[PDB]
Amino acid sequence: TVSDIGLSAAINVSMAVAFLLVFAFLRLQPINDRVYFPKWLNMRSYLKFLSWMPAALKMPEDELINHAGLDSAVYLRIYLTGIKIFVPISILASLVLFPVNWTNDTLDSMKVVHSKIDKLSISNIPYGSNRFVTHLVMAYAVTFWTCYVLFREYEIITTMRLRFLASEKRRPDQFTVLVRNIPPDPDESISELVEHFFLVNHPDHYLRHQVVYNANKLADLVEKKKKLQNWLDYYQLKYERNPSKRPTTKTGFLGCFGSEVDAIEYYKAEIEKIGKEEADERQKIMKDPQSAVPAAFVSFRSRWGAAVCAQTQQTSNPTVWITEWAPEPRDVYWNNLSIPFVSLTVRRLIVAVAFFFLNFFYVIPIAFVQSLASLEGIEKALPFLKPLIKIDVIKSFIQGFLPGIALKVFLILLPTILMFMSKFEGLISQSSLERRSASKYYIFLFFNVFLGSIVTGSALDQLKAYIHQSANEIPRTIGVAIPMRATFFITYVMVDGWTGVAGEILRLRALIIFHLKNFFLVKTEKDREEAMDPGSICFDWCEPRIQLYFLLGLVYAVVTPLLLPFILVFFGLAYVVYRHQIINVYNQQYESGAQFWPSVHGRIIIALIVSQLLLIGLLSTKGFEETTPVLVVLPVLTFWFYKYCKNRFEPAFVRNPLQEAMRKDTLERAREPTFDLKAYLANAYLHPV
Amino acid sequence: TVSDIGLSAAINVSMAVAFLLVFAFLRLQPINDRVYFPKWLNMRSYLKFLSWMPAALKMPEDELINHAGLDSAVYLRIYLTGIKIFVPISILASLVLFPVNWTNDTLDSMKVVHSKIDKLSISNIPYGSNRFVTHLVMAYAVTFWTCYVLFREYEIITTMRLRFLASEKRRPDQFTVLVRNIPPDPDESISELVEHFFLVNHPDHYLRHQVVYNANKLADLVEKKKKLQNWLDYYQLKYERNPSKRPTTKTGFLGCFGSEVDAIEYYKAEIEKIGKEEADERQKIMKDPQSAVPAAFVSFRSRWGAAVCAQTQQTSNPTVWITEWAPEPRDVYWNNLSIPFVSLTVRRLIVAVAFFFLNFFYVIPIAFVQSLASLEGIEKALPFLKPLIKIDVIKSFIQGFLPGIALKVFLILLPTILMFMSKFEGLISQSSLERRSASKYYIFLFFNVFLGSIVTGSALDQLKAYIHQSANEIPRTIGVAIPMRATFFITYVMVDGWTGVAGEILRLRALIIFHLKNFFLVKTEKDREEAMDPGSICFDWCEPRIQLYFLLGLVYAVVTPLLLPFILVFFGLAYVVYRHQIINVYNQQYESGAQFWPSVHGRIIIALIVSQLLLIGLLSTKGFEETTPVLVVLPVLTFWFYKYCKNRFEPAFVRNPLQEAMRKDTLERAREPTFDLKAYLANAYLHPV
Repeated sequence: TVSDIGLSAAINVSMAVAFLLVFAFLRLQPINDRVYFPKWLNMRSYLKFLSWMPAALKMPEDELINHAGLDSAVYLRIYLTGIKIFVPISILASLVLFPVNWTNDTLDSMKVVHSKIDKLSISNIPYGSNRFVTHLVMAYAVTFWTCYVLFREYEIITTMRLRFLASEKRRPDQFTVLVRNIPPDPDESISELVEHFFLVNHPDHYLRHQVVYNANKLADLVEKKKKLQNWLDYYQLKYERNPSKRPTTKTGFLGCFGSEVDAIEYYKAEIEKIGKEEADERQKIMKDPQSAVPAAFVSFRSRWGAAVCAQTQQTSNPTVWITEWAPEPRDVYWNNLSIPFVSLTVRRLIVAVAFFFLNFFYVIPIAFVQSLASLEGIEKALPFLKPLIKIDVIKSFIQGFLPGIALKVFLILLPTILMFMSKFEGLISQSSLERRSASKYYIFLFFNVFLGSIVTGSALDQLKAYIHQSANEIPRTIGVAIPMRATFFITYVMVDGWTGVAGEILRLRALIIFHLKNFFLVKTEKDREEAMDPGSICFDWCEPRIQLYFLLGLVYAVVTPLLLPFILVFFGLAYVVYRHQIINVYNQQYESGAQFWPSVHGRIIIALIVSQLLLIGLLSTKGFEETTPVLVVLPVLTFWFYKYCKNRFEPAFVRNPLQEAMRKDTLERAREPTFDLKAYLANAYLHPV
Repeated sequence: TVSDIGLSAAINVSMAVAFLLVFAFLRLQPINDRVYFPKWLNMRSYLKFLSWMPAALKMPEDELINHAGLDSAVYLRIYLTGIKIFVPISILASLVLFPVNWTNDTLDSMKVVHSKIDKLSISNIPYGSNRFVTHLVMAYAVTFWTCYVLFREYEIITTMRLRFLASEKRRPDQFTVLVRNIPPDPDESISELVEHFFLVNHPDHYLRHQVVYNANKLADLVEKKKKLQNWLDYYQLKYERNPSKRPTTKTGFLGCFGSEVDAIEYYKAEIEKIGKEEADERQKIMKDPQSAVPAAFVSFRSRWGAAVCAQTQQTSNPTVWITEWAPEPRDVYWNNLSIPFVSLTVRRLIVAVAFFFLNFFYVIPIAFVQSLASLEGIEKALPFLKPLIKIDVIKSFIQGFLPGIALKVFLILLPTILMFMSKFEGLISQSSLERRSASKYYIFLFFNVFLGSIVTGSALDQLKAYIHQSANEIPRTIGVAIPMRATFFITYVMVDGWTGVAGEILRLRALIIFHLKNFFLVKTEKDREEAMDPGSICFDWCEPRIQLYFLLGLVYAVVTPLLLPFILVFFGLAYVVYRHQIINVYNQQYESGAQFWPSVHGRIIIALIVSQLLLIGLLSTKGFEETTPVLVVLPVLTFWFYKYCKNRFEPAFVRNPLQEAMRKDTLERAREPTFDLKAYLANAYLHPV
């Protein structure tokens, strides 16, 4: 009815998107498709798309790890490894698809709503003689095999991380740590009291000391200058373009009211007299004792000298001398620093409140989105066909996928606001910010996409019963309420699981930017350099995206086994596209380890628990509570295994062992007899000037 | 009815017990009352008991801490602070006692069961909209003041502990740590691989090394000899007593069949030869290579040298090289050691199963106890008065306190079995064993004394309705079910809160032992030494006892405010008696810190949460859910405060700061310039031979 027509409007677009890829692949000026390599007719129709599809899989793991994205091989464990894990799912689907072929063929009255002879293999006939037995026993293997596979998965991951841990160069991460909340100096000393403590304790050849001053007094204008340079080019570019043909007019309005811009040298004076003077004073200020926030960097002899010390509490109150692992110099978010510790709590509570209100004002969009999808049952009693368009025509009824596509439009703008809020909260490193943001986003979409959707789809479905209806008064709502929502997700997957990924290969956003930059009247001036500034930073959006699909599948796998065939079809294409885009062109620069896989486990395990707890609440209303023993002992053994893993393998992942540290230190000291480590570590964390 | 007569049978015994104390205080031979001091007529009726009652309170805190029980002043922070914390409740009880005098004096039908005009100030009249307002508002101060007081309490405790932390002598606890799960030696090396690892790392002047072999191969015969010495004396008294007057006969059955013993020298030969060779062989065994258990002791320069190292994970797998803080040499439980790590899990699961079955077979005792308490409603329809005894006489009806007293008899023997099971589980130190045992005991009595009692008191009360009864079919059970149980606790407190404590001063158990030892025909041979072997080790029993009383009071404070007057009356005498027993004679030696107070907080906070969750479940079934907003926001703040405390003050209590360590190390090094620390640390942890 709806799924039979929703597959054409998606495949017909995916093919066109894939064809344009091969079309624009053999171009001349747009070399962004392979911008990373130079860092240092039926012939082309049916035999031209295989130029990179089978070649992408020909990269062994060693070659991937030993290439760009040193810490990205573990990221490729969501698609490449995803299929493997999902394999056990397709294998068991190969056996449960027969109950689907042996439960749908049982015809009955089928009075669900109104004589709908469709896919209804879920609740054909209640009180099944010998049919629900398999439906209950399958839950065992549904968990036992996936956990057994995840066990080996986490084992392989830990082994490869430990191996890679012994094949790393000399980075300042293990050397330099960040110590904050130094006691307030008695208005006389700035650093005489800091170093005085690091010498009484284990000296370990205390290296240079860097006192962090108030960031957001000079860093503000530093960023303004980094931006005024682009604006300088935007203002200097008009003086080398307009006058090329003839000086006639300028842009003018460009935002606020006003006729047009006056001159160029006059606009260049704004960043000169008013630009230099303002920057000259604050640059003298940071070389003066105007404001010195209690924050600094500490180092030791080698990695072991800092790993053994940066793990305990120095003082006797957990509010002073907070020692953390400083990230790489490229990941330091120098802007949102020098924040007092007292406010860190407030910014965690106030900003949270504003978030809790967003959920209350973001409920009507779902209703407005879930009100134009399934016409049948809405326009039957109160409303009717409106003029200028006939709804009886199939061309009007096949538009059920329109809201599914329009939903994405109302979802790509809020992540930016969420990121801005998380930045306003204030943290230490961006590696943790990029993870907490996604963590908050997922829990936001959890109580809204899954728990917030059904609650709104049942009320809007039952409150439309006026005359020609059924009982529906007290109890006759929870029976068939979830199966009715699967029709929406079927379309959601086709509009987001197929086009959402295809829309990223073409890069419709940055491509227009490149075309615009191509009209900058520049021959070779930094053309090879500014064209590789934007990257492919999509972790914040991609990480919560896969978990939703995993949750939906794990929940509907036992209810609707007809959805598991339509999920891997896309997972494969996403995996190969990401494999293609990782090695060829990604421009990723944020590696700080792989400390995000346990976060996935503990968040899919709770997802499985949620599914098992929701299963016992629907099929247990038929008759006797004969199914409760299994659905109550399974989640117990589920968390028991989780606890076991958290005790066995988790501590070895987020911590730093001291046995391999000395082992690696011995070799790194026996290879290079010269010290030569205080040179690049002194001027490692500083400002541009 | 029952509480009016239960107070006489308890007070009349407490006075008799207190009088016997003063009687036996001025004795000559029984000097056990003041055995710790020599370690180096209306005149005596109304003016003789005040000889030690007001004097015990005249000991300042400095004198208590600077006396026997260095880590016992914090244990008295239970009765002393208890009353202080109660003071707030008491202060509140004074204001709420008027609502009690203004809610009970309003007479109504009072058809609870059968025209029982008694203390029924709980649910006299329906809502009224003029009385429950105060009952709902009082819950605020019920928690806010106690939390505010506990805040200052935990603050004072932390400060005094940190102060005491800088006034301790040189103990081997901070110096010697226990490292277990050393990798299995390759059948060639015993200790050559230990020092090999500790010399590549931070040397820190690695002190002597002790390899722990299989404990339960020599420890067995060591204990058999320590016991055979007592048996040797028990066999020598046979020759020192019977031949004194005349040799006539000897012992007989003595547990097993047989006429009588044969001779003395023949019984003394058992210890030697067969018992001598056995010990001779295994003593040679421990000196030779037979079984080298992977466990040893590690030391460093000073306390700081070991505190900074014994806090992280050495290896990369959290199953090898487990480093723990070794207790004092007197607390080392050498018997239950050398246990493999693989079994530690099994012993934690199997022994647990056997425990979970005990709860299923320990349910009928409660039912038998609550079968003869309130004969009113039990002997009314099916049973009647039995011959040879008339129940209509008050002398027979006043026996309601008999089961309350008999319950204690069925409760003093199971703690020993629990202790034996906890020992069989296997741990490292006794300081943790003595705490986990009490921890298990409390959770055992929690689901049985409180949750297991009411469930069994309601069923047995509702299943006795045959003819002259009321509805009692579907809903008519939760109305008045908890108020009916208060009568049982009123008697429980008088039979255990008054006599249980008084029964400890006289020491009816060890006193008989002393009288028997007095007939050993010994003039001065170690009489001053063997008479001080038994101590006053009652922490395992006393710690769970107070929490039950606290829980009952905190739960009934809002329901039945008539119980709070009858709890402090005893807490005061318990406190003074414990002060007396701590100052004069306690003979305890298990001090290993004070890391047990947070365990109390986190276990009374959950108790308060349980009370607040049980209140919303009884009075919210009357009508509208107008009380749910308060009873749902209060426990949230309760958890908000608990987490805040856990974040703020808890880490500073269980851990060892590195700031004060160096401070104390500087002084301890500046006072004694000589090293002189390898002497007493070498032969610090060894066997008797």
